[PDB]
Amino acid sequence: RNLRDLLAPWVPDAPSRALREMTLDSRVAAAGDLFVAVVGHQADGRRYIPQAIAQGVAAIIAEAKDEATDGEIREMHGVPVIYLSQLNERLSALAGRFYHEPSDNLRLVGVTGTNGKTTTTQLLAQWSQLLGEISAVMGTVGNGLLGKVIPTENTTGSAVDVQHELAGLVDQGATFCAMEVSSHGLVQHRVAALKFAASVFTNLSRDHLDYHGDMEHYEAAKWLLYSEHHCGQAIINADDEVGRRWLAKLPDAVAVSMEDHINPNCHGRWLKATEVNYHDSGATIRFSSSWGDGEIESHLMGAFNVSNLLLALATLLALGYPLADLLKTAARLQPVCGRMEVFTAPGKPTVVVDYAHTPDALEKALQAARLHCAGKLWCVFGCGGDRDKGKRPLMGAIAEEFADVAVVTDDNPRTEEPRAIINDILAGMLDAGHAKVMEGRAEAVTCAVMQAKENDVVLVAGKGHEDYQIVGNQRLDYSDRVTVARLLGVIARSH
Repeated sequence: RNLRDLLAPWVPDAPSRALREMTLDSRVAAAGDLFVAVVGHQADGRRYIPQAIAQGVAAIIAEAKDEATDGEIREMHGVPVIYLSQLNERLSALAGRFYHEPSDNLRLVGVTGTNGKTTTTQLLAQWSQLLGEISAVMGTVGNGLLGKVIPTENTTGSAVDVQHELAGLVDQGATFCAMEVSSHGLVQHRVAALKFAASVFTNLSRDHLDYHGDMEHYEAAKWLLYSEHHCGQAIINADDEVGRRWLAKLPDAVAVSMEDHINPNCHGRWLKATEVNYHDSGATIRFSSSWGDGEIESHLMGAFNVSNLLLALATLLALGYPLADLLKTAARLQPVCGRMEVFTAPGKPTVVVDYAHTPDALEKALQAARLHCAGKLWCVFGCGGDRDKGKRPLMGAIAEEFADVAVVTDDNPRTEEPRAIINDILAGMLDAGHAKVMEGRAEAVTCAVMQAKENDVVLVAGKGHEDYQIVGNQRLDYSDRVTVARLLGVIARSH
């Protein structure tokens, strides 16, 4: 693409220059690329401009703050350097023009909410594909076409990486993409210029207050998706108190409920479960909606997953997919790795690996785990260091109440003292001494799985799909899934 044409809408005087790729990281800016230098939370990208030029980039767009006037054009070692004010907020738009508005060449669905963004986006991608689409996903478990996902460091990529990845998916033939949109991403303008066909809200509970401060600001951040973005059709979980208040602000939204919260007199379009029967790590779901009624045989475990599937269903119906065809393919939907992944082997306890790392998620995971638990329910978990300390006491209280045996261990300690984190969790229990504490996650999982009996169930929560553990500033190789698989000698049957 050409620098001149790229900036025409803001810097009509920009010099002509062919550009290959656009990047915000100098470490991967190759010869002929466009390096974008912004001020971050830890460093100033502009300080890497010398290196980028030494690497042969074709041009540079840099934040103007404290250095130049908006739209100022300079030259360094023959390389054009254009300064723009409030660059972070114009990144998505800039990347969009650069990659020729990718979100217009596939149906893009964004999903936000405290829990379930991954399962919901994966279900949307799977289902849509079974309905004749070539689908892709972007989220915590990775980005790419279904079956060809590349692991990611973030839930929602940078404003430039997102546009670049959508353009890449479009070139590969993708026609549908379900993307996880984090509250962090919304506040930081990561998806500011994307054109969503639909925007789904799963729920809101305690989490990320180390970033947002309090629940009021956390809610305001997610609300940005509906107030400040081209959100398209709104799909809202009406079982959430927050979702109900939001539905009152969005007349054309679709309300989805599992706990009888649909109000046909106030919700224009809706979908609700009328009957749900749980059995072999799956469930039979009877529902009624503005598009018609029906029965769905799901192979996902727990009530939480019934809600995620219902949200995916309402979205596809709202997007015009025929109910008849959605019902015919529902049975082929598959659960996501690291989420209510069930491991079963003869002579051994059933082990469930789940991502639940918030008070609310843990409660729902333990409640679901006990439905198929004839013996005792064990809960092996921990909390992340350098994060919301307030949720620690709440989770300890949840484990102590909903589980028969609570094994408190480490999660991702990062720079905090392992024990210190553990003490905060125990402080929320009515009786700390009743919990089995044991540092060293690998050891803890092993002890629980080995001690638990065949009719018992062990819930290993907090990590899910993660194949690493952060201790200090190092990323160590570790996976709950591999640990469990090796102990039982089998992969997840449910998956």
